[PDB]
Amino acid sequence: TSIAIGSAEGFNQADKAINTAVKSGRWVMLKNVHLAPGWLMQLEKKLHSLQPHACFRLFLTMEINPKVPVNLLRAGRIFVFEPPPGVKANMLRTFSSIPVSRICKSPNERARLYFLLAWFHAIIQERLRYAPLGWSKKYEFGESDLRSACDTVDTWLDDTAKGRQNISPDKIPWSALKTLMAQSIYGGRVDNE
Amino acid sequence: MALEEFLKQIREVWNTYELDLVNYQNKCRLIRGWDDLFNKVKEHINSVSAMKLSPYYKVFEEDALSWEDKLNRIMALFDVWIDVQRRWVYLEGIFTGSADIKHLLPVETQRFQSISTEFLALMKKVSKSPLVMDVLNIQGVQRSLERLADLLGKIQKALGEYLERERSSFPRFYFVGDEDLLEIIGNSKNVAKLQKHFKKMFAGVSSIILNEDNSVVLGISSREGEEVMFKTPVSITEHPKINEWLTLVEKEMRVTLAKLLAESVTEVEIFGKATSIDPNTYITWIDKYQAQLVVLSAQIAWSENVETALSSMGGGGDAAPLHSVLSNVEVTLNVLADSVLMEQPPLRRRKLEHLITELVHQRDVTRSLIKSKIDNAKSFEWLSQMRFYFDPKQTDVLQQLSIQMANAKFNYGFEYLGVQDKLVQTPLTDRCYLTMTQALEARLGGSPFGPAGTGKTESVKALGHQLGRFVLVFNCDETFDFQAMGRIFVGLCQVGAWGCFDEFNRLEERMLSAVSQQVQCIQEALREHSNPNYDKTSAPITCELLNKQVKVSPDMAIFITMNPGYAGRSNLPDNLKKLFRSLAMTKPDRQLIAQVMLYSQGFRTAEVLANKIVPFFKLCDEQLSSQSHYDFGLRALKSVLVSAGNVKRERIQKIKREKEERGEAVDEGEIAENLPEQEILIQSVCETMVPKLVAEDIPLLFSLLSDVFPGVQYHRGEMTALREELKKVCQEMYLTYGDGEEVGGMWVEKVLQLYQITQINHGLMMVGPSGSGKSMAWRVLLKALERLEGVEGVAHIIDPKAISKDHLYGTLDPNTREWTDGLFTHVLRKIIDSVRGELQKRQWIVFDGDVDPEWVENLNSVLDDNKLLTLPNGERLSLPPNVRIMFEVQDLKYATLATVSRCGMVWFSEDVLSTDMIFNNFLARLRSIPLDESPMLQIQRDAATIMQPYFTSNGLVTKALEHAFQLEHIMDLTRLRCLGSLFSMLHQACRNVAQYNANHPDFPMQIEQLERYIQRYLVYAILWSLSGDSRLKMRAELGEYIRRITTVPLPTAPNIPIIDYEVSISGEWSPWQAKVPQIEVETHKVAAPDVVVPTLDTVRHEALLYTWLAEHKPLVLCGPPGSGKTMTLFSALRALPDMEVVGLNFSSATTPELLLKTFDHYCEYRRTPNGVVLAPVQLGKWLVLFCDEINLPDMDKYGTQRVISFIRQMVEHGGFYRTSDQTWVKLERIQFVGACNPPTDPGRKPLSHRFLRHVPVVYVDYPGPASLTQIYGTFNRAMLRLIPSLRTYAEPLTAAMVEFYTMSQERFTQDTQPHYIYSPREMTRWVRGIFEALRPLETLPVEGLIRIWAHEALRLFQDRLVEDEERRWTDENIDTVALKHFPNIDREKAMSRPILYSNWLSKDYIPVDQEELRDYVKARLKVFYEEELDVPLVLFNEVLDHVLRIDRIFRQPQGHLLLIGVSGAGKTTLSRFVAWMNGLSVYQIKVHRKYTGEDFDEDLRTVLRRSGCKNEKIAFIMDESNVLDSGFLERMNTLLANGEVPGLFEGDEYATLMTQCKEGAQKEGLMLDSHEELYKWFTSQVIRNLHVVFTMNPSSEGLKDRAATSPALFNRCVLNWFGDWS
Amino acid sequence: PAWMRTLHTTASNWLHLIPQTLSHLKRTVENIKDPLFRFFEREVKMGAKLLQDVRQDLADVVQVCEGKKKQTNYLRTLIN
Ligand SMILES: Nc1ncnc2c1ncn2[C@@H]1O[C@H](COP(=O)(O)OP(=O)(O)OP(=O)(O)O)[C@@H](O)[C@H]1O
Ligand SMILES: Nc1ncnc2c1ncn2[C@@H]1O[C@H](COP(=O)(O)OP(=O)(O)O)[C@@H](O)[C@H]1O
Ligand SMILES: Nc1ncnc2c1ncn2[C@@H]1O[C@H](COP(=O)(O)OP(=O)(O)O)[C@@H](O)[C@H]1O
Ligand SMILES: Nc1ncnc2c1ncn2[C@@H]1O[C@H](COP(=O)(O)OP(=O)(O)O)[C@@H](O)[C@H]1O
Repeated sequence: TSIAIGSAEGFNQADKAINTAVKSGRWVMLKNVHLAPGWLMQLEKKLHSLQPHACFRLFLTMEINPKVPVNLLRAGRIFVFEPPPGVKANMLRTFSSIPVSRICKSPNERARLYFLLAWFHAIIQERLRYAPLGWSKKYEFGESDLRSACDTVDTWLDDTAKGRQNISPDKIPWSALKTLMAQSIYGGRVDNE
Repeated sequence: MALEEFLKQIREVWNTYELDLVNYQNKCRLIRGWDDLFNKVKEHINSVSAMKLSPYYKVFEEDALSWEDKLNRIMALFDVWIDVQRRWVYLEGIFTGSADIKHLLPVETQRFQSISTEFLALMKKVSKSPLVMDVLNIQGVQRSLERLADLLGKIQKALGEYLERERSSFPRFYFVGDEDLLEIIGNSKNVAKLQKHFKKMFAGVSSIILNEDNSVVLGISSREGEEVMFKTPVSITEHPKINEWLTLVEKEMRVTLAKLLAESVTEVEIFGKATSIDPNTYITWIDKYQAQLVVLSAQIAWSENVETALSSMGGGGDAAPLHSVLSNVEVTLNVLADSVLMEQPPLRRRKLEHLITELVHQRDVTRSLIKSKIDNAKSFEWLSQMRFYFDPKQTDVLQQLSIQMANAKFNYGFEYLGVQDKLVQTPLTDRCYLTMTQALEARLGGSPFGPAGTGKTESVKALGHQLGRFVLVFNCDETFDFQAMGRIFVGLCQVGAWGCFDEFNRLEERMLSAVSQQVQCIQEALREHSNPNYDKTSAPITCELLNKQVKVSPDMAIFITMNPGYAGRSNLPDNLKKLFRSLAMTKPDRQLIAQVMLYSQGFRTAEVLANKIVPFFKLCDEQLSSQSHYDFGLRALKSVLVSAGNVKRERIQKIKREKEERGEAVDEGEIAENLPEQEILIQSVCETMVPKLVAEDIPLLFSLLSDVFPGVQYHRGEMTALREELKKVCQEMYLTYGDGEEVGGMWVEKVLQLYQITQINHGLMMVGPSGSGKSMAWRVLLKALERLEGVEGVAHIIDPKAISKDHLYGTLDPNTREWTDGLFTHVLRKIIDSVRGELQKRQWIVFDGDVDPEWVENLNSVLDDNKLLTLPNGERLSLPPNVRIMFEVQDLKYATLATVSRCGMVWFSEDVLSTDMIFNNFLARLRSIPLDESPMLQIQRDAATIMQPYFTSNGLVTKALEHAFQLEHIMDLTRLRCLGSLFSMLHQACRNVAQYNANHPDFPMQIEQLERYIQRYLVYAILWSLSGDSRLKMRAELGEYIRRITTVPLPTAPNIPIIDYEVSISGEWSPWQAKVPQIEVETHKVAAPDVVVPTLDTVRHEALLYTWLAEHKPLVLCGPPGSGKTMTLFSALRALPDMEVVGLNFSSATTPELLLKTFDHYCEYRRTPNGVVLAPVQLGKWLVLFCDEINLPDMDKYGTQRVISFIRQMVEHGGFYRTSDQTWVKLERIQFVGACNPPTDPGRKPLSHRFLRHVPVVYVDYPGPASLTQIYGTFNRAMLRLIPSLRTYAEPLTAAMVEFYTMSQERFTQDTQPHYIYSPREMTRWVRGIFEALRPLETLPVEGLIRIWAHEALRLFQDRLVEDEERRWTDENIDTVALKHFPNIDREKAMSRPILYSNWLSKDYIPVDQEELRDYVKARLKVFYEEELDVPLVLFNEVLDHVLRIDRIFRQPQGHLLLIGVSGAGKTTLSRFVAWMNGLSVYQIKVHRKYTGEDFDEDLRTVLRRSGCKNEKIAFIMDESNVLDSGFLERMNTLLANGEVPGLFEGDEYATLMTQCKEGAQKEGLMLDSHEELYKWFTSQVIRNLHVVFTMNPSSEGLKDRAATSPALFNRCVLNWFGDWS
Repeated sequence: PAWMRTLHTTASNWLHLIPQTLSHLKRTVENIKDPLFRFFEREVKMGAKLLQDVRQDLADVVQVCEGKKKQTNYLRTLIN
C-alpha cells in the first residue's frame, strides 16, 4: 500500500494502512514523509509500542532533510540513495535495474544498444559531478531519463526489426534514437546551447 | 417655476408608469423591463438633485424632499425584487422539471413550495394593480422581498449535492460554478438564457443556433460569429432533459466537424497537385469552411503530397517530386500573400493569416527536407514532423484523421475551437511539440519550464488545438489543495480535456506530493486504456479519484508549466517529477515569430522589418537604464506587432476614406506599394514603449530609433476632442491643464498615454512615486471618456494588501467544499453577470496598493490572453472586453517578470506633477469650496489673493520646501506631506479669521489686518509644516533660512527663533512664552495623569495639534517613548469637546481586525441610498482613533504593513470594504491620530510614503533640562507644601532628581538592554512616590525627605537593572547626587544602605527595620502556610526587597508587574504571598495541551467579570510558558494598556456583561442605564481592580522580541529583574 | 569592545582602499548617437551611485565605532 504524505486524508489513509498491515503482514510505503515532521514523531511513537506481523514492513521514503526527527532516524534503519560513485558502479546499477528478459529479446543488437545506453548514462551522470566543466549546471539526469531512453530504444528497434533475430547495424535507426535523446529525453532538461 | 414643471412631469410619469408584466408558463406574470425602470429612477433622482442645486428649490424643497424618499424606496425595492425574481425562476425550474429532487431533498422542496406560494400571491397582487406606486404602497413589501431573498438564498445554498450529481450526469458541468449551474438547470426550458454559459463548457462554442420555436438545435456559433451547421439537428422536444440534449449537441458538433473536414479535404485535393491556383476559387473554399477546418485540410493535403513524393523518391535514383511539393506550397503562399495585401472581411482575414502561418511552416519544412536529400518516407527527418493522414474509407468519421509525430499517433478530438490565434511554428514549438507528443505517447504529462514569456502556456494550447482538444488553463496557487485538484482531475478525466496547470510550483510541497497520487493513478488508467487488449465494449476505463470511480477518457492529458527560477517556489517531489517529461523553453525564436507575423499581416518588407525590430528590442533592453518596470521581451514584441497590424489597417482605411472624399480613385495595390511600413512599426513601438520610459531614457530610445530606423519620424496624433474633454474635466475638478510645455503639459501627455495604453492592453500599471498624479490622471481620463464616448465609467478601487488574499480572491471551505467569493472575484462576477447592465459600462478595476507576487500572480491568466480568473473550485471567469484591470503602484521592486511583462506601463515621475500645479489646485479649491460647508467664501477669496505672491514659481513656499528637503527629519520628507500640512494650517487661518469676524459683528477684519495676519501665519505654517517633524536645531535652521529669504515682517529678537512666536489675530507676532505662566498645581493634583505643567513646547504642540485636529486631518506624533505625545494629544483634545478619543495599542501582530473590533464596539453601520455608512453611535461626536504604536505592526517580506494599508485606504478613499458581503463602507465622523517612536528605534518600521502623504507628523522630543526643571519644580513646590519646614528644599531636591535622571538616561541605554528606557515618566513616578510617602506624615526632617528620595530612586532606576555593576553604579551615584545637592545633612541617617519602606508595621508608609520586617514576614508566612499554600520559604534579604516591591506595585491603580528571573526563584510564590497579604485573589490560567485562544478568551472574560462587575481585586498571574499563540499576547497587550479588550464581549456575552455591570453599578449606588456608561464604569473598575503579574525567564533575544510583540509589557508593567539567586 | 575596534579598523582600511570620486558622463547632442557612450554613461552612473552608497555606509560604520553617532536599524543590520 503506497501513500503519498502531505494531506490530512493522506494521514488517515496512512494510519488505516498501517493498522491493517500490522495484522495482515502486508507492506506499507509512505512517500515524502519529510514534509510532516510532527506526524513523523507521532508515527515513531506509534511504531515503538507495536507488535506487528512477522512479514510486515514499513518503508518511509524521504529526502535528506534536517527536519526529519532524530528519534525516527534512531528507530529505523537508514538507506542513503545517491549517485553511484563511478562509471563502473553506474553501469552495474543500470544493468541490475533493467530486467534480463527485456535486454535478451529477439534482436541480438538490443544488448549492444542497451550497453551503449548504459555507458552514455554513466558518462553523463559522472560528468554531473564536475559542475562547471562537465556541464554548466547540476542537471537532473536520473532514472526517468534512462527509462525513457530504454523505452525509445525498444520501440524503434521493434519498429525497424519486425521480430527478426538479427538486424544489420546499418539498419538500426541511429538518427531516431540520437534525435529523440538529444531533443526529448536528455535534451529536454538542457537549457544551455 | 421650471422646477415645479419638472416635478409635475415626474409626478405624471410615475402616475402613468406601470410594471411591464409578461406571462411565465401560465404560472405568473413576471416583471419585464428592469433597465427602463432603473434608468428612469436614476434620471429622476439626478433631476431632483439638480433642483436641489437651485435656490428656488426652497419653495418646493419639502415636496421635492418627499419625492426623493419615494424614489429611493422604489429603487430599494427593485434592487431586491429583480434578484428575487431571477432566483425564483431558476429555482422553480429545479423543483418542477426534476423529479429526483423530491425524493432526494424533500424538506427544502416543501420549503420552496411555501415560498413559491408566497411569491405567486405577491405576483398576483402586482398583476391586479400593476402601478409602481400601488406596488410600493403594499404593506411590508420591502420586508417581504428581503425575507423572500433570504429564504431563496438558503435553499440555493442547500442544493450542493444535487448540483454534484448533475455534474456527474454531464461532465462539462464540472467547469461551471454552482450559481451558473443552477441557472442552466432551472432555465432549461428557456434556452435563450443559456447562451452566456456555453463559453464556460466549450472551447469555441459561445452560443447555439435554434429555430423559431427554440425546440431544435440547428448548430453552434463562436464568439466571432462563425457558425457550424449540424448535419443532423438536435431536437430539444425529443430530449427535454438539459444534459441529454447537451450531450447530443456535443456529439453532433464532433460528427459535423468530421464530415465538414472530409468535404473540405475532398475539395482541397484540387488545389494540391495543381501548378496554378485561381485566387477566387481558393477564396471561395476558404470562406466555405471554418478556420480550423481549412488549416487542417491544408495540413492534410501537404502531408499527403510529401508522403507521395517521398514514396516516389524511395528508389533513390529516381527524380525529385519534392520540388513539385515546394512549388505548390510557394504558389499557394503567394496567393495567400496577395490576398492579405487587399481588404478582406475580418473572419476571412484571420483565416488567411492562419493559412499563411501554416504554409510558411510547411515551406520551411519542405526546404529542409529537400536540403537534407530525403528520399525515404521512413526517414526520421520526415517522421519527426507532424504529419496528417486522412482515410476517407474509414466508417467512423471521428477516426478518419490521424496526426502522427515520430511514433506518437493521435486522433483529432474535433472539439470546435472557433478561431484561435495560431502560433508561428518555430523550432522550439517544434521541439516542444516533439517532446510533448513523446510524453503523451508514454502516457505521461508535459512540463515545459523556463523563464516567463517563452511560450510554455501557449505552446501547450497550440499543441492541444492542433490535435483538436479542449485545453483548460488553470492558474495554480497555494489554495489548489488535494481536493480541488482532485475534483479538477475528475472533470478533465470525464470530459476528456487537456489540463494545463500553469504556475504549478506555486502549490504547497505537501499538496504536490498528495496530488502525485492522483496523477499517477490517472496515468495508469490512461496506460491501460492504450493497450490493444482493452476493448471499448467492456467496462470503461475508470480510476480512483476522491474515493470515487471516475471514468477516464483517452483524450485527456495533464500539462504543468512552471518557472523554477523564482525563489520561494515549491520544489516538486521526485515521485511527482518522474510523472512528467520536462522541456527547457528558454530562448524563443523572436526573429521568426516577427517575420511570420509581419508577413501574414500584409507587410511587404516583413523580413527587413523583423531584422530591424528584434535587434531594436535587444538594444532597448541593453542600452536603456535598468528599471524594475521595464519589459522588452516576447509579450512586448507580440504587443508591438499586433499594434502594427492594427495601425496599418487603420492607416489603409484612412487613406481609402481620403481618396473617396477627394475624387474617386481607389486601388489596393497602389496603397499597399505606397505605404510607410517603417513609420507604422515606429508608431506602434512608440505608442507601446514611450509611456513606460523614464525622462532620461526617452532621448536614448529615440536615438536608437534613428539609428535602427533612419529617416522615419514619429508624429503623435493630436486628440483634439479628448483634450477638450480633459480640459473641461480638469476645470470642474480644480486641476491644472496645459498643452505641451505649459504648466501641466507633462501630466496631460501622461493622461493621453494612459488612454492609448487602455486601448491596447486590458491590464495597466501606473507606476510612479507618491504624489505624481496617477490617481487624478486615471480619474480625469475616466470622466473625459464618459463625457466623450457617452459610455458611463465605473471604477472599483481595491486595496489588495489591506485585506488577506482569502478575502481578496475567495475561500474554499475545507469541510463542505463551498466557495465564498472574495472582493475582486465578487466584483468581476457581478460585472460578468450584468444583472443591472454592467456590461454596457466602462468598468475599471484599479488595484491601488502594493504589488507582491503572492496576490498578483493569481492574475496571470487574467492579464494574459487567457483573460480567465481561474479559481480552485474549477470555475473560470472570462474577462469582459469592457473591463480594464489597473494597478496604481508606487514601485515594482517586489513584482516579478511575469507580472511586469503581462501589463502595459505608464511611468509618472515627480516632475510630471509640478509644485505650481499643486499650488494652483489649493488656491482654486480655496477660492471655490467654502470651508464651512458667503462670508466664509469671501474670507477664503481674500486670503487666497493675499497668499498668491508666495504660492508662485521660485516663491517663498517653493524655496522653503527646497531648503527643508536638505534638513534632517524624524521621518522621510515628502512634498505632499508638507503641502497638505501647510494647506490645512491655512484653512485653519481662514477659519480663525471667520471666528474673529463672528466675535466682532460690528467691526470685522479689514484688508490690512487680514494681509498682516495671513502673511505672518503663512510664515508660521511654513515653519511648522516643513520642520514640524525635525529637532529644534533644524527648526532654527529653517527659521534662519526663511528670515534670509522672506520679505514678510518677522520678530526682531536677536536670538529667539521664529518658531518661538505665534501669530495673534491682531496681525502681529507674539511670543509663545506669553502663554506659559508659572502655575501653582494643587497639592492633591501633584503629578496626576491629567495634570500638565505648561511649557513652550507644550503650548506650541497643543496649538499645532488643535490646528490639525479641527480640520479632522489624520496626524502622527513621533518621538521617544515617554516624551509626552499622549499627554499633549489629550491636552489638545480637551479643547475639542465634540471629540471622543478611543485608544488602540498596536503591536507586531496588529491587523485591521483590531480596528474592525473597535468599529463594531464604538460605531454602527447604517444603510443609506448612497451605500453603507459607518458612523459613531454618539450623535454629533467625532471619534478619534488614537493608535499608539502605528509603526510596530509586522512588515511582511514584501515591505507592507496590512493595518497601515487599511488606514491609508480609510484616509485616502474615506472608507473600506466589508468582507462579509464585499460592500464598500464609507466612514463618517471618524478621524485618525497615531503615535510612534522614531523609525530608527528597534522593532519600528518606516511608514509608507503613500500613508505619510496624508498624515502630518509632529516631533515631540524629550523636555530639556530647563523644561524638566520647570515642570518638576512646580510639582515639587506643590508637593512640599504638605510640610512647611521642607518648603525651602523644593528647589534643590528637584535639581537632584533631574540630575540623577539625566545621569541614568546617559548611562543605561537600549544598546545594553532593550528595557533600559528612561523618560519623564520616571520623573513623574518619582514625584508621585515622594508625594504618596509624604502625604500622611505631619512633619519630617530633611533627612527623611532625602531617604524617601533615595528609596524612590532605587525603586525606579535600579529595579530594572540586570548586572550588579549597574546597580552598584546606581547606588554610588544616588549617594553622590544627594550629597552634592543636600550638603550638611546626616549622611548615615538618610543613607543607611538597607533603605526599606513599608506600611505593614504601621498605618503609614514609613521606613521599616530589616529584622522587624523579617519577623513580621515570618509570622505572615506561617499564617500563609496554614491557610493558602504550605510550601515553606527561606527568608533572605532579597526576598524582603522583592515582597516590598510587589506590595508597592499591588497598592497602585492599574499596577501590573513584569518579574524577570530564573525559573524556581520564587516569583510566582512571592506574588501569591503578597497578593494574599493585600487581599487580592490569585487567578492563574490552567493551560493544557488542548488550550486554545477561545479558552483564553473565556478566562479573560471570567477575570474581567470578577474584577469589573463584582468589585473583586484580582492578581492575574501569567507566565511566558502560558503563552501558546500571539493572540494571547495581543489580548494581554490591549488589556494591560487600556483595561478592556474591545472584541472580547460580543453577542449574548455583551448583553450578560451589561446586565452584570448594571447590577454592580446599582450595588455601588450609581445611576447608569446606557451601555456606553456601563462599559466605561466596567473599564474603570477593571483598571482599579486587576493587577497582572507577568513572569518570564531572562532571555536575551526573547526580551527584545517581547519588546515589540507586547509593547505594553514595557510601558504599563513595572519591570523587576529578580534574576538568579546571588 | 573588541569587535567594535576590529570593525573600526576594517572599515577605515576599506575606506582607504576604495576610491572617492567618480564623475558622471556629460550628455551631448552628438554623444547620444554613440552607442559606446550610451553604455559607458550607464556604467559610470551605476558605479558612482554604488560608490557613494558604500562610502556613506562605511563612514557611518566608522562613526558608530567611535561612538559619535547612535546605532539605527539599518546601521545595526549593516554592522551585523
Ligand atoms: N493636473 C493636476 N493639477 C494640479 N494638481 C494636481 C493635478 N493632478 C493631481 N494633482 C494633485 O497633486 C496631488 C497628487 O495626487 P494624486 O492622487 O494624483 O497622486 P498619486 O500619484 O495617486 O499618489 P499616490 O501614489 O500617493 O496615490 C494631489 O494634491 C492632487 O490633487
Ligand atoms: N511561437 C510563437 N508564436 C507567436 N506568439 C508566441 C509564440 N510563442 C509565444 N508567443 C507569445 O508570447 C507570449 C507569452 O507566451 P506564454 O506562453 O503566454 O508565456 P509563458 O511561457 O510565460 O507562460 C504570448 O503573447 C504568446 O502568444
Ligand atoms: N509639561 C509637562 N507637564 C506634565 N508632565 C509632563 C510634561 N512634560 C512631560 N511630562 C511627563 O511626560 C510623560 C509623558 O508620557 P506619555 O504621556 O505617556 O507620553 P508618550 O506616549 O510619548 O510616551 C508623563 O509622565 C508626563 O507627566
Ligand atoms: N526562598 C525560598 N525558600 C524556599 N523555597 C523557595 C524559595 N523561593 C522559591 N522556592 C521554591 O520555589 C518553588 C516554586 O517556584 P516558584 O515560586 O513558582 O518560582 P517561578 O514561578 O519563578 O518558577 C517552591 O515549591 C519552593 O520550594
